[PDB]
Amino acid sequence: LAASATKITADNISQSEAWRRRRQEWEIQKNNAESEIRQIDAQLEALA
Amino acid sequence: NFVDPTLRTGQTGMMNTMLEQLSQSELNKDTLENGFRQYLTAFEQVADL
Amino acid sequence: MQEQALTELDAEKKILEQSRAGAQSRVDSYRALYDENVSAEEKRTMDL
Amino acid sequence: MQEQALTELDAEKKILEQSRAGAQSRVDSYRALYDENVSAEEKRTMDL
Repeated sequence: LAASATKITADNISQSEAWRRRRQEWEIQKNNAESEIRQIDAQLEALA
Repeated sequence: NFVDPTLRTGQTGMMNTMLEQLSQSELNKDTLENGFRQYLTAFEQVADL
Repeated sequence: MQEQALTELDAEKKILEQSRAGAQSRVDSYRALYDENVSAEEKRTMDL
Repeated sequence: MQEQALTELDAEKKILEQSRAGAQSRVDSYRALYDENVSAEEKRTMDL
């Protein structure tokens, strides 16, 4: 039972870490799009 | 500069299993107290020896 | 022909504004994702 | 009209600088990811 519960808590930690890496990917994507907005605004200024 | 409050040499099995159970991301007061009650049960047992 | 050459710029601005709106929608989506870090139920899974 | 044709270049530079800043943010993010190879907790999962 200790071995089973140890694997269960390992899976719990692995799950939370997968979600943290997911949020890091999301932060990278949000920065991509957030900088693309600035680039498109500078592009609109060049067009003006 | 090098002391890590989580990983320590000679860390007891009790502290190991508590760090195990605090190693998730959602540390609300409920899990944070359940972990401590369980640590305290193990501590009580090793202190009664 | 100069007036045509100048409405072509009002068309380029529309192209760039659709780009801007697409990127702003992406920022809005990824900000919501990154802000709601783990759902109310992903925390329920960890407690479970 | 030459001065306008020459401030348009100061606008193109702003476009390219936003591109540069976006790419530099991406490098900063992925370097951190690739450097922190496995988290302190992903190692905890393997020990578990």
